[PDB]
Parts: sequence; structure tokens; C-alpha cells
Amino acid sequence: MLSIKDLHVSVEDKAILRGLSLDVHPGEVHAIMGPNGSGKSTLSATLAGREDYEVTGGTVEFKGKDLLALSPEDRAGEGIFMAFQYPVEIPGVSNQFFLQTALNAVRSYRGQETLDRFDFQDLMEEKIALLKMPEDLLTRSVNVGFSGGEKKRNDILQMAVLEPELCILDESDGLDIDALKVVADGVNSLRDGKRSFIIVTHYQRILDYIKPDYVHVLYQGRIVKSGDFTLVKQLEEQGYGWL
Amino acid sequence: MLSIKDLHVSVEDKAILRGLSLDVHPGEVHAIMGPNGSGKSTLSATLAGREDYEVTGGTVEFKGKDLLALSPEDRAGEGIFMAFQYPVEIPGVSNQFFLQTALNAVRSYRGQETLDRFDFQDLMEEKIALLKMPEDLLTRSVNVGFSGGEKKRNDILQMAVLEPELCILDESDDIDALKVVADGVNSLRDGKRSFIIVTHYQRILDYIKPDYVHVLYQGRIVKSGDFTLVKQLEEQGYGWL
Amino acid sequence: MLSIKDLHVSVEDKAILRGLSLDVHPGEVHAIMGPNGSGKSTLSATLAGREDYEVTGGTVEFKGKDLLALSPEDRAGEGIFMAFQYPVEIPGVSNQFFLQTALNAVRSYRGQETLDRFDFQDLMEEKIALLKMPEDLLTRSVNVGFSGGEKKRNDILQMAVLEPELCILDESDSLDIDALKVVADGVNSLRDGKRSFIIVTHYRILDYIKPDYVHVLYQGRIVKSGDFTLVKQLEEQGYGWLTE
Amino acid sequence: MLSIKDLHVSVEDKAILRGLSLDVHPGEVHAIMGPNGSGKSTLSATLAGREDYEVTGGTVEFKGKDLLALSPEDRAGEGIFMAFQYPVEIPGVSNQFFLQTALNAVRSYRGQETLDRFDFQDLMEEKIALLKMPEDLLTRSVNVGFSGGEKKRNDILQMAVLEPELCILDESDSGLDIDALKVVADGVNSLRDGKRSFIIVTHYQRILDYIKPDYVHVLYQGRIVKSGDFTLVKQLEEQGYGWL
Repeated sequence: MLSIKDLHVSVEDKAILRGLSLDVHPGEVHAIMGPNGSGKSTLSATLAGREDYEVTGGTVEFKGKDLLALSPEDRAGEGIFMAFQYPVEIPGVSNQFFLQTALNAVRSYRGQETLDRFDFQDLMEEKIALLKMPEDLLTRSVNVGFSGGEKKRNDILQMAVLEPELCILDESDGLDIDALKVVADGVNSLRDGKRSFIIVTHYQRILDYIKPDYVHVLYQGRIVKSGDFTLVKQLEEQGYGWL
Repeated sequence: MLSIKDLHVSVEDKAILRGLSLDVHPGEVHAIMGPNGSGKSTLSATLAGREDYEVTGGTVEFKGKDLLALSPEDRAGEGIFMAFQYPVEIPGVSNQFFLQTALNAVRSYRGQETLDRFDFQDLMEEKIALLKMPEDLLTRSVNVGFSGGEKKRNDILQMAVLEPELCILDESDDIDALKVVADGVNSLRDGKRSFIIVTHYQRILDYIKPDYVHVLYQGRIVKSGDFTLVKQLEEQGYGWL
Repeated sequence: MLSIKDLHVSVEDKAILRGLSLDVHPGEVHAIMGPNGSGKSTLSATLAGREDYEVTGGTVEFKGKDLLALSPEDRAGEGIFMAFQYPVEIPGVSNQFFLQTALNAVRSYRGQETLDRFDFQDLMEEKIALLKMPEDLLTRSVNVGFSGGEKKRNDILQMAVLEPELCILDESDSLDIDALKVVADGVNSLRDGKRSFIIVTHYRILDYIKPDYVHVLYQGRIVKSGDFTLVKQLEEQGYGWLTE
Repeated sequence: MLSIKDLHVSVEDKAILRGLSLDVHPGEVHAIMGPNGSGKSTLSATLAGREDYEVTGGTVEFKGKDLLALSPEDRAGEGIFMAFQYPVEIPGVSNQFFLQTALNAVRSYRGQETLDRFDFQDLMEEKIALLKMPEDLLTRSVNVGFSGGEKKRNDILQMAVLEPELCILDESDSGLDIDALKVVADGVNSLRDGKRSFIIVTHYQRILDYIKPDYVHVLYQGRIVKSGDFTLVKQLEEQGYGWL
């Protein structure tokens, strides 16, 4: 699915990623962790041309295509997904209306028939039901004490509704145990055999919440070590738990 | 069409607006100024809709109706509008699609007939022609040195298309930008539409020349008058205000 | 739910609806009004599918399907309903029999289990009880002075029993408080927040109903629209003459 | 079969029939003629009991019983028939469906065996054949040019199907097509066995020339003034009374 080789990226003329290599195939959950600023977020921000850093070298292929070629919106069409923010107070454009426009934008790109207001309503009912999500998630409002996990419920819902091939997840930002708990839960609820996930995180704890297929340790823009979901233990036993 | 009587607004239980009053009649341009933190921005957020603005007292009347009961989008429908930023980029869907949805949301509210993508496109192509802007303002991209002027360009366009009775423009954050804002407010000026511009400093008033100017200090309009007001204070040694 | 775009309708080879457009979503109650010329009535006869109106242009979609390509009975099946008059009287058979038939036709269409004489008998009791109506509505006969509200009661029991998603009522009836209030109660009694209504009325029935939207029919085309306050707005902006 | 003695009937309080007497026995066809607005039409509606009026005085016996004591429905079960309209668009209620159910309710009332959907279909085809009527008569639709006659074909078909003893046909409608008039003349001839009777009210026309009535009564001022046989019309049109 995804194959990154010798990736070199720069942000504000400064080297962040210095030759990263990483292969992701269908049905796998990869956990990437390590000391922040060492390349955990800019990596994820590169698989989606959202921000505009600069790839100095290396290659990134996605299903046999130069992913670095497409634009952020076109990578969405190809299957690469990353949670986004709903527009603010735009008359006529509710959260559900926009989610629906996003889903159809990708179906048409894919050459599929767009969903109407009703069959999309049916769809939203399913995922909200499958992910045991608050039925009024797209119009609800909550107290600051719930905001954490709330943004995340909205992120997973986008992931359920958008039928992504590979979803990038940046969980490095507050100690929210409830929020991390919704991330881990959504992913598990969304792990068939064809979808892949790249979860980036500094606070390595959600690992013991989803049981990744692979775990990679990132230091100064380079995967330094990687194994299964036991890697954490193998390290603390080999005398390298500090990593 | 707009009358604000003794408005008290708080943000996170902190008092910002302390009894502000202001009337706005058709065909007028009011400029609201004052020392940053005087709440002149919250005055605009309050008229517009919310994020955390608690109206603790007072009234706000628009076209006779009670504005505060209304949601932001519905205020748009009622005729009071503040430019919005476009949603994240999505493949094969241009911002024209949302401008179109917004226009139809307001049209439905105002009891008028919606427009299909062909009818809308014509109406939009008409405005863009009047405001003489880049025919492709909704899909193109400009260097960072052009960001700002470009945002104002889009906003002004939204005003033209949604045709609100009262426009709220908050310029508290670029000579090029001041220019399109100024020029735009002068092209949408029809004698029946009104404007409330919140500016942090006296310059774009040199491009618009308001009917009224209002100094807001400590959460209250403390001094009003015509465009000469700015000079007045400047002379009496109150240039900071 | 219901979307009508540029609808053109002819009757006696005479043009009546002329590019009428209107959307109705779940939970809404809409009112349609104007002179006896704008064919408020032919709009409702067209939605229900009365075999006598020619669609010449436009489109009608319900829950996403082309409603115009459906038979009257199948429309009720899709959830589109308008009260019907009971058949002529036949010995030994009660109107209850036909209502039971109408429900079973709609349930079959929904691929659901039809009810038997008894199960239906049960449900009808429940609806009569909850609507607080005469237990023998389907069989009793009444004095002419009552007939007016008697038909509205039957219309309402029909809606309750058939539970449509979009209710169409034609109140352009040839003015009598008794009946109107009965209608007003039924509507308010059938509002669940998900089923919608379209009320075509000649004249206060709006006052007791408080529709979420109002529309004026000017010779086959909808002019003004907006929430219930519209009727007062027009009355205050001088255009009182429109509605009535 | 039918004995009407000194019948007085008022509509909306304006005396129409004023002591009308008539006897009709098995296998006779009786044409009622006379100036419009007169008792002829109110005579047909009083027998069928449909929206019946106010019988001030007199008696009506059918097969030995007081017909005026029976509801419109029981009288249909007793054997008296007058064409009716099929219920309009009630889900799961087609014309054939309704007919079958009207027939069965009449069979039950009579204590006879009812008919299931297979046996009914056969009676149906059977009758449609007999009358040489279109086979999709109960479902087809037609242009206005054929509107008039299409209605009588439906009335003639109900008549053949319901097995009536006494058929009442009201043909006092003006502007009727010659096409329509023929389907009724033909229908009556086809169903003219030697055991059922017919009362045809048709002064508005000339279908008598087609069916040869056994009796011809001329109704005037609410009373049967003169009556004879199929030649009575030339007898009156020989002695300048044609205007009757």
C-alpha cells in the first residue's frame, strides 16, 4: 500500500526527517512513537500535503503512485485520510452536510455514484451505531471537560464515514485518558483486513489499548528500532527501555 | 435597522461590554474604534453569533425583531452578515459550491427561491464582474505576499452575493488589503445597505470616509460623531484613543 | 424528504401549476394558501396522485425516488398519504374492513406482516383511545349538523392508523369551527417530530396549528414563504390582501 | 315483486311525489317518463334508499316486505340494485376487489355461499364475456370522448355481476352520448332473462326505441298519470300529447 524510502523533509529550512523508510500494507496498525520534535508530526503532515514543508530527498509511493505528486485533496481521493475541522458558521453548511460533501467528493474522484441526503443519513446511523457514538454528535455541544474526547469522536466518525484505505492519526498533542480511549476504541472498531493506520504518539500508553501490529521508534527523523506490540517489553528487558 | 441598547457582554464570566448603545440607520457606515481590549471585537462577535459571548443584559434589535434569539446563520438570513472562511480543500469541489450553499440557505430563510448551480453561477459571475475581481477567485492561489488581500477579496465577494442589509467588517489584524476592503465597501454601498467596521487604526477611514465614528473605551461607546471626530481628538491630544 | 422542482401541471388541457418548487423535510408542517385560481388543490391532488392531472414539466422526489412514476396506492406505501372517502355502504361489511385493507396493503408494500381481523381490531381500539374519539366512529351515523367534524375525525383516524411520513390535508373546504379544531387537534396529535405535513387551506386553522412554514400560491407559482410570522409580516407591510 | 301504493315523498321540504302507485312483477321492464324536476328521479332515489329523502305517506313493498324499513344496504341484499361508484384510491381496494366484496356481502345477507378469489374471477370473465365488454374494464382508462359510455359499461357490469332481482336505472341525465345510450339498451337486453325486473327512468331520452319496455308510465306532478306499453309513445304522439 504505502512505501516510504529515504524520506528527507524540511520545515522552515531546518532538517526534521533525514532519510526515513517505512512500509505499510493493508490491514496493519503501525504505532510510531518517540521524543517529540524528532519527526513524529511532520511525517504525518507530509503524507497529506496539508502543510507545505519541503521534501529534499527520498520517495513516497502509494499503491504504485508518487503520492508526493498529488495535492492534499487528491491524496484524499486516493485513500489517504487525516481528520479535519468542520467549517465555522457557514450558512446552510452543517457538520453532516459537509461530511456528506466530503464523502461524495471522494466517491466521484473514485468514479463511484454519490450518496443522496437519505442513503447518507442511513450510513451515518450505522457508524454512529457501530461506534456507539452519541446520536447527536454532529450538532451536539459539550462542556470543556469533554472537549478532549469530543474532537476525537468526531475524528473517528469521519474515519468511519469516509471509507479510507490508510488513515493517519496524530496523537501527540493533553493527557486526555478519555480521548485516547476513544481513539484506541475507534481504530479497533475500524480494523477490517484492508485498512491500515499510522498512529503517531509521544505518550506511549494507547499502545496498551489497541495492540498495534508494528511499533516504530522515531529519533531525529529516523525509525531507530521497530518490532511487534511487545517491542516495548523486549526493550525494557534488553536494557533499552529509555528509548 | 439596528438598535443596541445598554448591551452588557461577558466572556468566560469576565465583563467586557458594559452598557454599550448604538443605532444604525440604512445607508450609513459606522466605524468603531478604541484601545485594543476595549471589547470592540467582542461587539462584532456578539452581533455576529457565538463562541462564548454571554449577553448579560440589554437589547439588540434588528429590523424590529430580537436578534439575540437567532443563530449566526439565521442572522445571515435576517440580513446581518460577517464574512466566513471557506472549509478545508476537498477534491473536485471548489469554494463556489459552498458560497452557493450559503446563498441558497439565506434565500430559503428569506422565503425566496433557491438557485441551481447554473442560476447561481450566473449571479456570481455577475457580482465578480461588478467588483471586477479575478474571474477565478474561488479556485486560484496567491503567494503568501498576496494572502490577506486575497482574504478580503473573498469576503467582499460574499457580501455582494449574499446581499445583507447590514455588513460587519472586523479589521483588527497590509496597505493592499485595506485597499480592497475600502474599495469593496464603496461598491456595495447602495444607499439602503449599512456597514459596521471595527478597525484598530484610523487609516482605512481615509479610503471610506464614514458617516459616523465611535470611540469605545472600557467596554462602552464613549464618544461619537462624524469623520471629523478623528481629527478632533487628534487635536485635543487624544490620538491614542 | 419531499422535493418539488419546477413543477408544471395541466388539468382540462388547462395550465394550472407553473414551475412550482418546494422542499419539505422531516418534522416540518407546511401550509399553502392563496385564491381558488392558484390551484392549491391541484398541487395536493398531484402529490397524492389523483388520476386526472397531467405533469408537463418538473420533478417530484420522495425520500429520493421519482414519486410521479408511482401509483396512488404505492405512494401511500412509500409514506405519502391523503385521507380517502369510505366506500358506498354494503350489507354486513363495515368501514373498519376497508381501513384494515388499506393498512394491510401499505404493510405488504413495506414487506411487513399484515394484520388479521383481530390484531387490526386491537390497534384500531388503541388509536381510538389515544385520539379520544367515539369508539364506534367507523359504524355510527350522525346528524347532519355533525357531518363536518365527522369526516375530519375519520380522516385523522386514518392518518393515525396508517401512520404516513408525509400528511396531505386539503382544507380548502367549501368555514365551520367544529371541523377546523378537530383538524387542528389531529395534526397536533400526530406531530412526532419526524413526520411532516402539508396543509392546503382556504382561510385561523393556521393559528391553532402554528406551521413551521407558510407559502402563497399565485396562479401556479409559489411567491412568498417563511415561518409562521410571515402572515403577520405581510399584514403589517400592507400586503394583508395576499392571505385569506 | 314491487308494490308501491299511494307514495308521498318530499325533498328539502318541497313535496315531489304526490300519491304515486305502481306495481312491477318479475320479468317486466318499466320506463318512467315525464317532465324534468318531476317525481321520476326522486322516485328512483327513494327506492334505492341512497341519501333517501322524507317519505310523508304511502307504502312500498318488495317481495312482500316493507322496503322503507330497510337501510340502503339491506335493500341491496334484498335484491334491489342501483349502480354505484367505486371507492377512489383506497389502498389495496381495487374495483374488482370492491365488486367481489359487494357481491359477497349480498351473498351473505342472502345466506348463499360466498365466492373466493378464483370463483369470483370466473364469474367476472363470464359476465364480461356475456356483455362483450372490454376485458380490462375494471382497470382501463379512456379519453373523454368515450367517458360517458365508459361509465354505463361499468354500471351495466355491476348489474350483471351482482345478480339483482329489481334493477333501477336513472337515465334522466341530459347531453348523454348515443354511445352511452346503446350500452344501456344492450346491457338490459343481455340481462333481460324472464325473472328480473327493471325500472328505467329516461324521459331525457329515446332508449326505449332500443329495448321495448313492457310498460311505459308517464309521471306528472309527482303522480303516474298514464301508462301503456311500448306503443304508448306514438299513441300520445298521435293525439298531440307528445309534449309529455
